Amino acid sequence: SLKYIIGMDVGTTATKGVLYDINGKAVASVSKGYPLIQTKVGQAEEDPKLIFDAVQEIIFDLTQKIDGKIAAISWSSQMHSLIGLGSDDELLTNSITWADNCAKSIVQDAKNRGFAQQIYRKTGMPMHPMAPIYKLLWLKNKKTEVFSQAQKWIGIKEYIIFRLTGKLVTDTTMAAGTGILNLKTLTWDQELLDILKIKKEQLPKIAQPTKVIFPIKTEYVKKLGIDSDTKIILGASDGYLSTIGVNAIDSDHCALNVGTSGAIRTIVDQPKIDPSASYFCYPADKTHYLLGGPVNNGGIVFNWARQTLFDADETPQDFLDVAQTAPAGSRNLIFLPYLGGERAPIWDANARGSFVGLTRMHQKPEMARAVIEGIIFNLYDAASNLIKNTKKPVAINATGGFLKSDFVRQLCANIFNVPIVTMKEQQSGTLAAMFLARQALGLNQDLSEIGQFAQADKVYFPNPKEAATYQKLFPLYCEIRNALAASYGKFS
Amino acid sequence: LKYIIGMDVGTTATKGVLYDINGKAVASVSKGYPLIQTKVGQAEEDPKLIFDAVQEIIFDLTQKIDGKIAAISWSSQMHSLIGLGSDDELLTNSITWADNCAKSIVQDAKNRGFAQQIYRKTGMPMHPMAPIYKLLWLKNKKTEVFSQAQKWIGIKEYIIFRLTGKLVTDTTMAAGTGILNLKTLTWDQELLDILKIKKEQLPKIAQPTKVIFPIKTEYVKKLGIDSDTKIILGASDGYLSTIGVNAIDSDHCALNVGTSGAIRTIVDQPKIDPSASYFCYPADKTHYLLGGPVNNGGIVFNWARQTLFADETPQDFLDVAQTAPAGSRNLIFLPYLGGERAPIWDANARGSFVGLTRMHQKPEMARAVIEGIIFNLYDAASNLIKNTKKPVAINATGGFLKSDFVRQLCANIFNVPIVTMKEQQSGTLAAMFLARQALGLNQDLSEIGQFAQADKVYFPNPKEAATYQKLFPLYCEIRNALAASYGKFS
Ligand SMILES: Nc1ncnc2c1ncn2[C@@H]1O[C@H](COP(=O)(O)OP(=O)(O)OP(=O)(O)O)[C@@H](O)[C@H]1O
Ligand SMILES: Nc1ncnc2c1ncn2[C@@H]1O[C@H](COP(=O)(O)OP(=O)(O)O)[C@@H](O)[C@H]1O
Ligand SMILES: CC(=O)[C@@H](O)[C@H](O)COP(=O)(O)O
Ligand SMILES: CC(=O)[C@@H](O)[C@H](O)COP(=O)(O)O
Ligand SMILES: O=C(CO)[C@@H](O)[C@H](O)CO
Repeated sequence: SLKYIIGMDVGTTATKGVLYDINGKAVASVSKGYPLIQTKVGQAEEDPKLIFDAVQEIIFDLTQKIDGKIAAISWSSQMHSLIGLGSDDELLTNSITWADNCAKSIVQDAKNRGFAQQIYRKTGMPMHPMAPIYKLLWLKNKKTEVFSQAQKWIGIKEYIIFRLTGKLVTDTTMAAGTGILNLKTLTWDQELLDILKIKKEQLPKIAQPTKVIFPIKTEYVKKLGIDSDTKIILGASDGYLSTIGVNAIDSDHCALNVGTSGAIRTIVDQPKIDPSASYFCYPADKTHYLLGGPVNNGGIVFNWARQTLFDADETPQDFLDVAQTAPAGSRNLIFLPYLGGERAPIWDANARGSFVGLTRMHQKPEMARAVIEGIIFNLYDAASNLIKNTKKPVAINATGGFLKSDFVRQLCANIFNVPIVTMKEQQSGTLAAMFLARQALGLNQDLSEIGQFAQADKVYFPNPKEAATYQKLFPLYCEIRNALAASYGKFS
Repeated sequence: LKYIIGMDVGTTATKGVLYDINGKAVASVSKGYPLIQTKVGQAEEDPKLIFDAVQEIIFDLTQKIDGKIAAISWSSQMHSLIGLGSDDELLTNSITWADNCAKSIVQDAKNRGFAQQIYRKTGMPMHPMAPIYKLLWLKNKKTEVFSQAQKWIGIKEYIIFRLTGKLVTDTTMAAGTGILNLKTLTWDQELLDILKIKKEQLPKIAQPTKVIFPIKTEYVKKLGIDSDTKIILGASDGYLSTIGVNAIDSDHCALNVGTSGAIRTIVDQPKIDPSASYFCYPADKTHYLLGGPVNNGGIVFNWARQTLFADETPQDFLDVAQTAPAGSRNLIFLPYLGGERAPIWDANARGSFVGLTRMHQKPEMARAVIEGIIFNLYDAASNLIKNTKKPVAINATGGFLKSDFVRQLCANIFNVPIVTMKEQQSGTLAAMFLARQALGLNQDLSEIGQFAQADKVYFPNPKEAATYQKLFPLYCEIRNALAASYGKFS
């Protein structure tokens, strides 16, 4: 008779579930991982059966923790995944994740003929192999057999929900990650379907994130430890949910998350695409569009620098301590952070990192700090593509392990020159999934109400003096990036 | 029993070496003197201080033996500039090659096409180290002292003048003023007129082997020598370091890398570079020193040793770098930390690591520094020898070249044998040799080989040489990409 909501987050490498009480308070969480399938270089698949097994296990463990009813289970999910089902609804492929680069040549050719540009103009999908549309084109050319027998092309969230309810439905924000969803109609682009040789019937139907998918099959009602009145809430993408999950529900705010990798995002009231296709535009509904830049080179690069500049015994705190002994701007040392190639803002998979501007004045602290500043400059570079000459947002709602320290929080404030707002809850995705459930159940109505759950913790205002230093130094960062932009192909 | 003293009048210190009659060094002594840096770019020294050190050293060396000093010969720093007044007293300190006062004057001359003209005429690269540019600067902003200067000379000239009363320079030293005409081997009249300087205000020019006599009696006593002790005019450190490693003709190259570095070769006629990337300094009618002075040698190694790593010894650094593959997984290090002269001639240059990946760990970065220092020297050497036959070997010296590792690396990158020398002190050795020529004890320059012996030889490993041959174009691509970006870091 006490009611609860479970929010699920179906990520690459692991799913996390959070159990929330009817006041929105998290009362427990459980997560379980699965291996990535990387036989060959560029390969990045996972077994949908394993993921679904983790899902049942997580939900069961959560329900074991309480004596009450699960009113709803809502979903946040990785984007861009692709799975083929045959006519018997059986798996024809693994889940081909966003990180699989099998379509990389397909994209390059599309880019040369002006096709990738057209897909971007139609769907808001950047010219990158992560998209289902490019993977489908690759499959159709190089794996004719499976392409022939595929009757459904879906993502992992659709797969999971299908196993639970026998229904095949995707939400708008997830269709937004296929590269097939038309920005203006918010249904599949007919021209692109024709080129794909895919029929609308071979794709899930599109509904709103709050749609209740009912009923769950009795089998799984038992296995999951739930009621026959437990609802499935369709849910949404991790990108969208992570954004509203930090209360960045409109264009006055941006969401900056930086963990191993990073992302800058904002929600606008109409489709808006970039002439240089430097950021994605993923619809959420007719009056909300998610703009953003996924950025590879976040804390993963901080980690590389920590181990390389020092040694594998240097703590993150030790590194930060040393970096802080250099002046703001690192005496003009520039670090381009593109260690793993880069998506936003430069969209060059061959890019590599650089230190430029060294002199005998640059000692360890200058190099350490340049790394941190470069990481943030890169993010500000991506953010600046979004904003352009529009209203600067009045705050950046910030999360992620790279932004743990006050030093980095303040540095972001100083470089972005807007206040940085940290959040009480880092698990923004399950939180916002939980919120969609509350909407479906009639417990909340307007989106803005998520603010009561997604609460702000600390605010960091730009220090005017340092902000000026960084404002003068950013153009030099861009000069060095520009100078080297055409030089990366050489390294390989 | 007769001995010869070879003197090396360097920046910050002078070193004397006493050689016996068979060219064997039997003792040495050195004395330092402060650099005068009141402001940025300034690099002066007090010539009286230097001359004091010279006397002490010579006296100290004489106190080490029972015999005669047959001769005292000179190897000297280049590009120094001292002005004397009508009373012959110092109007200025020795303004060394490192002094930057004339940097603006050079930039302007370079824009007007005059700096190019100076290079065409004299073989002097477009750089403020040159007396000619320092004179132009003085003429326009130190007009007082410019007005009263009756003699413009260098430190070697000052010393010999104090000892002897005679103002004499040798060809190799004249070659470093930026006023000596390549074709005539005398002061360039057109340049003299622009400077508004009369041939009389400059030392006479003589052969490096010319005996200057007599020595003033006051110094014969002070120095501990004889009335027949000969002063040999001597020559520049650059020229003497080259013949002092037995690199006497175009079939050889001299590579020295200590704190800084230099690549040099001697050819039989004037040769200048369309891009002016190397100097051409006459020694005589049929011998011209081509070279690149390279700032970023062991000084950059030392920076990396401390910055990348603690208190790593040089050997630890070497050990770590050797755990990286040849080519450092294609990581490029442009080593221009202190700006650069040869080969890029950009005082605003800075260093870079370009091509970083998570594959690049401490070993790759350490190794890329060493490869980059060497690539930079190979870049400068390549300017020298283009459109010519490669030298048959590189004659190598310097603390940076101490380890077999770096020696072998030089072989692999240059793709020519590296011959290391028994004698690192090439300058005073060649200075001593000059004295032997003047004393009649040697005739042909080629006989310097009897004294400057090879110690070891390193032959290119064809496998690694191939690797580096493929990597050098990438090093140049990155250098080229960034060449125009340095002015922005001010
Ligand atoms: N004190 C610190 N300052 C800056 N960065 C740090 C610090 N400590 C750890 N990191 C970085 O934080 C990163 C991980 O961030 P995070 O904790 O948000 O995990 P994630 O894997 O990116 O996302 P999630 O665990 O929610 O799935 C690493 O890449 C690491 O180098
Ligand atoms: N084992 C080594 N390997 C490479 N470089 C070294 C090594 N040891 C010292 N160095 C470098 O040697 C240089 C000095 O060269 P050296 O010829 O001995 O002195 P100098 O140029 O002042 O006459 C320094 O700049 C230092 O970093
Ligand atoms: C080829 C390789 O190095 C990969 O790690 C790849 O480049 C991924 O980079 P992007 O996600 O930016 O295209
Ligand atoms: C020392 C510093 O100020 C640098 O600018 C350096 O002096 C460059 O001089 P070079 O012209 O010899 O490269
Ligand atoms: O484009 C995106 C979302 O911003 C991808 O990088 C994410 O990894 C999806 O899970």
